[PDB]
Order: sequence, then structure tokens, then C-alpha cells
Amino acid sequence: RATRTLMDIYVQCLSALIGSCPDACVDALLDTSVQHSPHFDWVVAHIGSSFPGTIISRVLSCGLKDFCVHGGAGGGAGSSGGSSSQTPSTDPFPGSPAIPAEKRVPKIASVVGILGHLASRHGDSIRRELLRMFHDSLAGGSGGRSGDPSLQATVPFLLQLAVMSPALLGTVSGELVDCLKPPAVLSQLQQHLQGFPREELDNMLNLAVHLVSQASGAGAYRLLQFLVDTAMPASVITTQGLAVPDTVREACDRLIQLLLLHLQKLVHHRGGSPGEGVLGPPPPPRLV
Amino acid sequence: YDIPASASVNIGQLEHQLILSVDPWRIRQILIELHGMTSERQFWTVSNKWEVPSVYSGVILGIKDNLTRDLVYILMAKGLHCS
Repeated sequence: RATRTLMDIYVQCLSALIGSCPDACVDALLDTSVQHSPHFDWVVAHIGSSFPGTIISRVLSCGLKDFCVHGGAGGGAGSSGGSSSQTPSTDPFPGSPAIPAEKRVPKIASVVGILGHLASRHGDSIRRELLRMFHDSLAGGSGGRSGDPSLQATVPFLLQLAVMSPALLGTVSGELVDCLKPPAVLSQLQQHLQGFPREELDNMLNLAVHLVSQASGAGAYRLLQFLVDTAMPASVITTQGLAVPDTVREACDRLIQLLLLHLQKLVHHRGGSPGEGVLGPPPPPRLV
Repeated sequence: YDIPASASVNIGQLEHQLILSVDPWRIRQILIELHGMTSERQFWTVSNKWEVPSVYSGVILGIKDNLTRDLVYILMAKGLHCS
């Protein structure tokens, strides 16, 4: 790897020059390099080249041919399994999140690539919710934007996290908080299966896992009501009927769950009374 | 339910009762209680259905004390709505 660094630097400079100035001085060399990488079948080399191209030549200006070449190289690298390669590329893209990492990582538009990106975003959100760092807000916003941009199939990705947020008892509260934050930051992209999931077993599991938390964690009823208010665009009647049946008719699987659901319904009613008919007078009304 | 042992739901119930209140004495009591329990925030903009004409809106807001202007605004709005 003695002369490889110089070749990588020259390729990065050519890509930057082609992105800045629309010239044909990097159309043949990039194609030859891509063909050589495809014939060599080296995922680590392609990942290193992509990282070097996205490290400093990704926040300068928008690219047309260099971006297409990078997308083709990423597709050729992800054509194989590339388990460790993708596992390292996810961390490399999450570390260099400044500033066009979202447009460079999710540009593959592949099934396995989107699945790996969603898994990495969920893992990063869980780690940020469990650590509660200063820069966790930026990572959460980036994950929410990446999830909203990839709106192809998010029901299974949300169900896989909802099923795991009720198995444990220690990290279950943090997982539920991260899921609620992601749903509030994504305009509730998945809300039809929000009530049919926790029917009898998941609801009891969440009620038993919430007892291990504190008052500051259990005080998320206001956030839950605020998230449920600006949601349920087509499945509001069923959710309201289920809540009224599990809260008033005493049809809850647990004993303390009915009190929590009653408190949640009261908080939702208070929020609807304070937001719909008590917002303001001069500006136009809100859209609920 | 009364005595919710909280603040947000208590203020919500209080402003709901204020909206549902017609007698001026109860209105004044609720408004002075809200002014005493909260900061110096206005409580007249709690209903978008109270449309006061702009001919008197410029003068109804030119009052130093917030309690008196809030009371007079609520009274005028409710009187116009009842008329």
C-alpha cells in the first residue's frame, strides 16, 4: 500500500475537480478504477475509496458524475455479502456525519443496503437514548431524517423494534422512549399497527417493564399525548375505540394498566382542549 | 376530577371551567386565581371563538395591568357573544 495512497489522493482530487467544474478530465480514469475494483472483487478497497471520497470531497459542492461513480462503486461493493465491510462502512458514515453523509450513505437504494442503514440508525438511536449525550440530538435528527427519506417499507422495521422493546426489563424503557422519540420526529410514519400490537401480551410486558423506571421516565405521558394528537390520520377511530374499551370497560390485562390508560386519556383530552380551542386568536387555526 | 395533584391538568380544567362559565363573578375568581398561580402571561387568548371588533381592539389592549385588561376583554367578548 505504498503507492496506493498517492493514487487515492489523485482520484479524490480528480473527483473534486469534476464536481466543482463540469469537465471530462475524470471520466475515463474513474471508469477504469471502477472496472479494476469490480474485476478484483475487493469490498474493503471499495469501502476505503468511498470513505476517502466522502471525507473531504462530499461537503464542497454538489456532484453529477462523481456522485454517480460513487453510487456505482457502492453498488458493486454491496453486490456481494460484505458483512464486515458494511458493518465498518456504517460506522464510518455515522462518524463523519458532516455534512452530506445522509445523501451519500442512503444513495444505494438497495433492499439489503436500506435494511442495514435502518438497523444502524436504530442502534445509534438506542445508544443515544441509553447514554443521553450532548450531541445525541443531532444523531437522532439525522436518523429521523434518514428514516423519513426512506419511506419504502418501515412497518417491519418498526415492528422489529417494538417486539424487542418489551422483552427485557432494564433497557425496555429506554427502547420505548427512543421509539416514541423516533415516531414523534417522523410524523408517525407507522401508526396503523400501534394499537393492534400490544393487545394482551406486549401491553402487559410494557406495563411490567415500566415499573422499573423512575418518575422522570414515567412522566412521558405528556409527550405520548402530544405525539398521539398529531397522528392517526386514517386509524384514529379504531385506536380511540380500543383505548376507551381498555380504559373505561376495565378490559385491561393488568390492574395498574387501566389507571395509566385513564391518565393518558385525561392528558390527551386536556391537550386537545388546550391546543384546538385554546391556541390563539390572531393566527389561523391549527391542523389536527 | 378535582385536586389532580398536578399543574398542567389543573390549569386545563380551570380554563375549561372558565370557558364554560357565564357568571361574571366566577369568571373574575377564575381569572384572578390563574393570575395568582401562574406568571404574568395573558389568559384572554384561550378561545378563538371570541371575536372582538378591531375598532375596540386597539384600545382594549392599551392597559398596563394585565388582570384588568384580561377581565374587561373576557367580559366584552362574552357579552357580545351573548348578544
